[PDB]
Amino acid sequence: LNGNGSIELKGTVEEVWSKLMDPSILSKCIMGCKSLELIGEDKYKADLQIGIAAVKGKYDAIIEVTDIKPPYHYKLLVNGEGGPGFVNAEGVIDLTPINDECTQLTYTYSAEVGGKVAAIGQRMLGGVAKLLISDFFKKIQKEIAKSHHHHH
Repeated sequence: LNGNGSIELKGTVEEVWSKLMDPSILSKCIMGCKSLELIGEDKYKADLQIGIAAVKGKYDAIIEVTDIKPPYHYKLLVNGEGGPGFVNAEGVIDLTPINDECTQLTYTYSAEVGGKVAAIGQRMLGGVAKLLISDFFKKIQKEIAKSHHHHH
């Protein structure tokens, strides 16, 4: 599973970077996320209860933020595992100012998915990942507000 995409967001690069680096805000914007516990340097443990039928399940995920270059670039390493199977993933995120008021976020990711859940299909795969990414960027846009091309 490989994808990339981008989102235009309402806020400056700095406005976006401070949401993306705030673990209380992330916990709230990751779907199914009950808690994000710091367990290391730029390393969290997420307790995920995911209700989406096609992938429904409880998963534990290790999420490491690396290559951190504020306020415009980072990498993510994700190791998630549960009853329905497992996910090893890396992604890269870049923030680009498109003007004074507006930021373009792009990303690239790469995921090995295993277990019974792997069988559902690449395309469907696919759609769940786009759904998780869109829903995350949706809630981030909301928390920013207070203060989407996806290719598979």
